[PDB]
Amino acid sequence: HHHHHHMKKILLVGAGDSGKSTIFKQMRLIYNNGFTTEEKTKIKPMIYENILRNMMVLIQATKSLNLPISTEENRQRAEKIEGLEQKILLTTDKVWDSNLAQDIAELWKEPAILQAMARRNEFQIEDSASYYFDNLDRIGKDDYMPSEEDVVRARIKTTGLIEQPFTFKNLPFCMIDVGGQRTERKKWIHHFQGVDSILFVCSLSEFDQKCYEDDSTNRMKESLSLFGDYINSKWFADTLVYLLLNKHDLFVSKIKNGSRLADTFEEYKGPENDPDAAKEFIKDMYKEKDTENRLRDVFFVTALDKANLKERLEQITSDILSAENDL
Ligand code: NA
Ligand code: NA
Repeated sequence: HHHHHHMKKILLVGAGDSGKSTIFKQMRLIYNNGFTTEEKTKIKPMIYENILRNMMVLIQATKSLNLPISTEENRQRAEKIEGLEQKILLTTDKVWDSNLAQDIAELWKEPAILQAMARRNEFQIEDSASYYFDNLDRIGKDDYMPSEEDVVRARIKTTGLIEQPFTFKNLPFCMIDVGGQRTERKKWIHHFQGVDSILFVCSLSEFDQKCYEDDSTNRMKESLSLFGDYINSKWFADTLVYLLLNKHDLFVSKIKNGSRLADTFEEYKGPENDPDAAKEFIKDMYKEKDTENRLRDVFFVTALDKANLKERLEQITSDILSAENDL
């Protein structure tokens, strides 16, 4: 008769800018489940709105920093972009055209904008902002269709259930990213919602960022607090929990470029411009929150590096399998 064989489901858990959605999208690519023409068509205006919002944030940042724009032409261009961004949630019109793409590319050369961008950790700017700005020659074309990498880098909030099944060492698995309202059980693979493992994803690179524009709370301090609450309160039943410290390579660049961990965490006494000492301190802070040692393991990862993510996920799935027969 109709029947199933147990699939080991791995649930992605994390904040909205943890990069957990990057992990899921990379898994889609690893398992030949890439983005269709319809998907790319639908995501295209969202990429436009991402780019417009990032430039708006930079314009506002020059005002906060008291940095005058170099020319009246770029000042009027900035005012135009401000007006269009402020209209985005209040219209159904297509705001993006070739004129706007050219205006944003010109503003990306403005010294006041670039000074704000050098201080981007202080502002609410997407990680992918410079990527999109630097590729505006391609993205601003009338014939533009988002690339694979464009989609991976676009932070789109999950509002339903998505699953990526796969086979590893001849056994079935799937990775889950789920949000929004309750998704009916019939939509799940095997119409089954049980979770064998949790990947708790935290950003390593957020140590020098604020939670919101109008709040002083540090993102990493908040994530440590939330992780502490989660790992000590959940009944995990039979579920294995892994901590993934993501955006590792971005963290490394921040440390190498002079953003000091000690400016956020005064207890960090390690060397300056030393990413390995700094990331070990962060890993230790997370493990300290895990009072009863409920974590199975802790991994550093850069989800945007598909080869690195593959390697770390293979380590995780191998370890899940090794624990299956634990007595
Ligand atoms: Na069977
Ligand atoms: Na069934």
